[PDB]
Amino acid sequence: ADIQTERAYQKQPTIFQNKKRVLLGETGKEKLPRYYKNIGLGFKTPKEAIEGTYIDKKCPFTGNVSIRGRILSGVVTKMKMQRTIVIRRDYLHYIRKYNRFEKRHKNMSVHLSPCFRDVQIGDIVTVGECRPLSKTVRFNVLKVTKA
Amino acid sequence: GISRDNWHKRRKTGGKRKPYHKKRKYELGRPAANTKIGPRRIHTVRVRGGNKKYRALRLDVGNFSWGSECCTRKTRIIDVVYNASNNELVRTKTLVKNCIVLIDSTPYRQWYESHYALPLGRKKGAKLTPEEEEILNKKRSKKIQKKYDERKKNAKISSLLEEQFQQGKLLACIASRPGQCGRADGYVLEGKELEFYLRKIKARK
Amino acid sequence: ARGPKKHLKRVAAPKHWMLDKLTGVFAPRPSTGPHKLRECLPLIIFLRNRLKYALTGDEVKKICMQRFIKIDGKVRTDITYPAGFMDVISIDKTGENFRLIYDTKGRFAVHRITPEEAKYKLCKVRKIFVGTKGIPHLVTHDARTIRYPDPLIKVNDTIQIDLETGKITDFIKFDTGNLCMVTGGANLGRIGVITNRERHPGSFDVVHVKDANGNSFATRLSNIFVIGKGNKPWISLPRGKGIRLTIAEERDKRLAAK
RNA sequence: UACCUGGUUGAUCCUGCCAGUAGCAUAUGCUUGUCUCAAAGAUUAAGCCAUGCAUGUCUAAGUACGCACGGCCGGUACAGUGAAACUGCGAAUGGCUCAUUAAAUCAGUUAUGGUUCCUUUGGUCGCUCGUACUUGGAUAACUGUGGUAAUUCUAGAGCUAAUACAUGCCGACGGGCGCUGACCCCCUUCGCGGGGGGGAUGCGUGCAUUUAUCAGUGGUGACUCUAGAUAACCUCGGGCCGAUCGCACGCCGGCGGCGACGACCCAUUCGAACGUCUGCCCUAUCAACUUUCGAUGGUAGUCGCCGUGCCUACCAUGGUGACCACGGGUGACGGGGAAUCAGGGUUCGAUUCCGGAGAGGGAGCCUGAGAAACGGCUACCACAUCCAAGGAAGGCAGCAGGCGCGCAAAUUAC
RNA sequence: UUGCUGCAGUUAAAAAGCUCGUAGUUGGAUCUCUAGCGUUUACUUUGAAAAAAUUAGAGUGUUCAAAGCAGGCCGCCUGGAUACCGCAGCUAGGAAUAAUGGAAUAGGACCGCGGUUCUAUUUUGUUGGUUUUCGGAACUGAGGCCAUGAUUAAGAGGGACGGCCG
Repeated sequence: ADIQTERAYQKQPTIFQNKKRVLLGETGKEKLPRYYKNIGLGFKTPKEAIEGTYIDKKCPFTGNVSIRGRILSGVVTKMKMQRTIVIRRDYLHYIRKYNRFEKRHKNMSVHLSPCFRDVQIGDIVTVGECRPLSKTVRFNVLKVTKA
Repeated sequence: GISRDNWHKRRKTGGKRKPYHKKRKYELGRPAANTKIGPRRIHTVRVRGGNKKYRALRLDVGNFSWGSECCTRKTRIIDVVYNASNNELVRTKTLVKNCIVLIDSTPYRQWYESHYALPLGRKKGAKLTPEEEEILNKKRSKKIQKKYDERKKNAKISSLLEEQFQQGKLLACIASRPGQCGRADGYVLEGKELEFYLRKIKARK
Repeated sequence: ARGPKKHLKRVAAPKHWMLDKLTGVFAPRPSTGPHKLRECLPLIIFLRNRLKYALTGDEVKKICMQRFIKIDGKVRTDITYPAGFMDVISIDKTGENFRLIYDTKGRFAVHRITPEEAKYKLCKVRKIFVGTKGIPHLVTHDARTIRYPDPLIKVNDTIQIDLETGKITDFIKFDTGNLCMVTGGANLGRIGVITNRERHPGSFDVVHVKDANGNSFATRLSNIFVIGKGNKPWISLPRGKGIRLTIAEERDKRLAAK
């Protein structure tokens, strides 16, 4: 189906989709009730999340991921994986001997929820810490700001 | 000495990691409970914190829920038909979580008859064996006649379940990990996913 | 290392006990109990070092095993039992009752109380939860779990408990213009009045406290304990009125006394 | 105390190093009256060890028919001290050493809303509707007969205990609450029929466990939180719902106070384990690396105390890199610190506090809350002890002490 | 005599034979708040957090001192302070200095105006069926206003053209 790519059936675990409906409501329309939660630290849940048909267990709005710890930023460098992106973090390390700086970068893999559609390389993204999701992914994309 | 340690893996960058400490106890794993169909054989293993974990080696009977009207019954597991992860376990008859399992239809039908008194999985002409006639066409007081007449409107089972009842066995997805909890519990498939798993089971062969 | 540690080296013990270097290699090692190892006081220290009753370690267990010492109206023979903040130590042999309050410089002071005041204790509620047929529950800083609390008691409020029973007599809300005491950090043992709190979501809440002598300082929410309603305390204070007076007038006071 | 002085020339002014000068550590020489404080087999060999010792333990309160003692009172089950043994707990701390280890260890900072937790300290413990005034079988200790050259080796025979190992009931208990529901009453209806009460007989019921559904007491920055409702489930390798001990004795045949052992589960304390961000020495005569045999990510499971390529299956072709990846070296355990010193710096940190690691080298595991334990076991590899040649028993990088190694380090003490 | 503070490179040892060029470093004037903000940092000042021992340092005649954490008065009055703790991570002020951008085929700001879909769960004493507004969104058909919107043109640099020059 549109949402159905894999071998197993995709569905939000909290949502039940087999209620006894009478014909006046059955033949009228078809729509599954979409589950979403508000992450705490003053982040508005995007409209495409509360309206969309995507199924993702690692989405912070529409999955089983609670955001707690550090909130960082980064610039998108590679969007070449399935629902996860490589972001770069640039900073200046102070050497006290010379009393000068040196620039250094860190590349971290963050999970990008499929709500954030039509997001391009080069723009800045604010990411939130969560429980580990893969070998290297510990951070989840909270909001995008265009370059 | 099965290990679920991180330090035996390569780094993100791709370089090898040299281990500083040899394998610990808390890093141990155990062999997989390849849980077959057959009479109840469950072994227990002592785990961290001195707790117990029920390793079900061969399960026959588990309880499944009919969610659309909310009624759960103990049922004899018939056969494993489809497995999302790997196709080998479908041939070996191995029970794991989120595997599709044909189960017996007896208690749900008996519940439905005792609740509504409308025949399910009955053919046009089977002769009523003398025991069900005092559930289907039983006499009662006018209050209970009216009370049941009210339930007649609601009771309308979906077409997808009818042929399964007529065959006398339901498709059911296991929700309990039988290797860890020590039992094969779950739910009978219904609606969109029933059709998805039907067309997938048909496509497999 | 494997399993839990049983010993504690002398120099590794918390500074507010004031153990000297040469006496030994090990320390008291407060045993598991209501208060944290870092922020408690072994009875061996209180008897031997503070009250000067016992000389050696044997005399302390010779005192305790004769069952002359109660903590919060309950007999404790364990010489390394942790008695912490607001705990009332009772010696009914000599009829002496002590409450463990931190002094100005940030350590447990030998502050005596009347036997009539050794009946209750103040306690800060850590959490509030409900379970099993909804009898709500409360948990406090000294680990006393109490059933059926007053629904006006919220988290970070203070409760006054009668020691003979285990029931709440009265409670103080954590609001602006209330007498508090600091139990952690640089400002440990300073008494003052709340001015405001600055809520930092997903981080530690910081509160501003004004002292009686016009001194204003900040502290983390976790290291605050409400002791009085308005400005009037519900317990006796130490020798000093929790006023952090500086080294200049510390010297002036010391030289004035001479 | 922000310091300089000799040395190239026949003489001069330079660049420049060699030499001098002071401190600090290791060695070593010669010398050595008093007194306090005090490091000390780290460097080389984490090389090898004779011998002795370093982890054991009992209260009034789990088990006392050892005359090993004497004592009542003599028809009083058990006066008491108490060896031995069964049972409980500890032995995972401490001590030693620095081989390993280069985003690893470790340090500062945050997270477990993703997990376990002996113990202590609180809470809970007739909330469950179905022989009890105490149930069953054995085995130590002891006695008696033995084997082997041999060890903290043990077989056979005869008794006997439990807080060991099993089994298992009254009581609270009268009922209430969800369902199923023959019969009875009331109003309207000419009547049909419609609406409102009462019911005996059957079913299940509490907390914990596993799954599915419904509704939204208290809390969070945010729960798929906590609690509540509904249908059920509940492992014979069984989960709670007390067959236990001690001291004091009372009140009108029952009812009781003060403890001690226990106990499913929640909280707490001591932690532990996985993570988050930032930080490390030299090397390009190491420039591309990783992905056949998991490398980076996706879906589903397995395994685990849980989060996760931890592992399996099927897919995608990713992930890191001159901001120095990957590889190699280190006379590298990492910090708190030490020496020196105008200001800046340089060098050291095996070593008493914190964290990590290993007990000759690897590997595998029993018991337990906690070990991949070595003063626990099992195997191999290297060394080596006894021997009747059949077999038996090994682990000092614990304290002494010895051999070796070397320039380099103490007493088989109380 | 390893030079960041702070060294050399015409002849003492030393500037690549020469030019281009990616990464690296450096870079010209100019702009005086309505429970959410303001364009985001670096920088700087303050706050909490940060184990003792060590180091600095207060008190104290160890007989003096290195030390120690004691002690002092005729049952008493005392002390066991205080400071520093790179970097990074949290917190609140400042806005010079240094990066970044806010409107250019105007889908630009600010104001009232037309409609499409859906929904809030107050309302016709309570209760069942239709239609509503209010509360709150994306999409648009127009309109008024902005003193409507582009700083300068480096004795910086590219390019254009003009007459020569070697």
